[PDB]
Amino acid sequence: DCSPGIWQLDCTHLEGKVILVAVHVASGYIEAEVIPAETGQETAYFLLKLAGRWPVKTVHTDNGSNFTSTTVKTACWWAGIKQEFGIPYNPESMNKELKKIIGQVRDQAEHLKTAVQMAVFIHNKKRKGGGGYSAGERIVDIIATDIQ
Amino acid sequence: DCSPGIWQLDCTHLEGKVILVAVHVASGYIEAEVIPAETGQETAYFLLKLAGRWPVKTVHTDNGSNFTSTTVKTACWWAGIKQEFGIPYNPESMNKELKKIIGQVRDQAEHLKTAVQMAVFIHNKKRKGGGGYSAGERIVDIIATDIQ
Ligand SMILES: Cc1nc2ccc(Br)cc2c(-c2ccc(Cl)cc2)c1[C@H](OC(C)(C)C)C(=O)O
Ligand SMILES: Cc1nc2ccc(Br)cc2c(-c2ccc(Cl)cc2)c1[C@H](OC(C)(C)C)C(=O)O
Ligand SMILES: [As]
Ligand SMILES: [As]
Ligand SMILES: [As]
Ligand SMILES: [As]
Repeated sequence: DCSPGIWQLDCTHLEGKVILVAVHVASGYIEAEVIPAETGQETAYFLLKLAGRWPVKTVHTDNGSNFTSTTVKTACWWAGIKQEFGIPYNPESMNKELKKIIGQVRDQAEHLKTAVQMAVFIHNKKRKGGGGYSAGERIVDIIATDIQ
Repeated sequence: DCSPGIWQLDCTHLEGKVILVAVHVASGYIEAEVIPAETGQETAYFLLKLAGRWPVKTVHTDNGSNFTSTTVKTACWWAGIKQEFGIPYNPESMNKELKKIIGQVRDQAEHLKTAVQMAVFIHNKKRKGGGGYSAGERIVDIIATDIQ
């Protein structure tokens, strides 16, 4: 479906903590991290990290206020990210599933942050089996083809 | 050169802090993070995170003691990682370069951790221009081909 440089980024809450989830919209691949607080600095830093790893051209969010601080706009400026406008908003979600996966592994770990990376791993390696690729395989296929 | 599932993982120090650098040996692509201390818990957690994102089968290090705690061995156990034995050790380095890149951007950021992600970004997007791919492009080409 979508252009290969579009990501969605949102926060969810669990155990009084904050989880920042990035989804590569064309593949369903996710990167996620437990942040100590839902702040502009945390998002800017996560954006730098994400952009260093994948070719990130536009990012969408379901809370536009998330991207208004100069701190975040400076990270996008530096990394060359645009904020996406082609996905409008209805008053996905691969955020519910990652909440279901976390509950399922929650007791395998003391910290939520560990349970989260467990769930990311399971999500990205899960064979979405129809011709049955995982999201980890799909992102790589999509970005590689878009190069070659 | 190398199998597409081999990574090298090491720590370096800067500004009294610790930087954990993972290199995808076949492509030169790096992921790096500033950790508060050089501990088994930090490495296990980083391993979970790395394995959720790329198909990681073996990891090498230049300090074998790094991987001896049960904490780390449990992360590899869970993620299905083997510790690599096919790269022997002479009594790379893409660790020096990332130290050169950091110095070059150091004043663009208050925190070292920010400067580090800046340097990762520059390193991975740098056109190694001979037929002139970047490490970010090469990793994706290598893993995709190894699927298809
Ligand atoms: C705090 C912790 N302590 C441990 C102590 C001994 C052992 Br054996 C494993 C862990 C693990 C542990 C748990 C699961 C896996 Cl797969 C690997 C290590 C954790 C996990 O935290 C990290 C990964 C940050 C170290 C956790 O959240 O429970
Ligand atoms: C602490 C900090 N405060 C800021 C305050 C205002 C503005 Br405008 C930018 C920053 C940036 C800043 C610097 C560079 C870029 Cl590219 C984006 C934001 C940082 C950087 O830290 C992060 C990314 C964690 C917020 C830094 O280390 O200096
Ligand atoms: As958020
Ligand atoms: As932006
Ligand atoms: As280390
Ligand atoms: As291991």
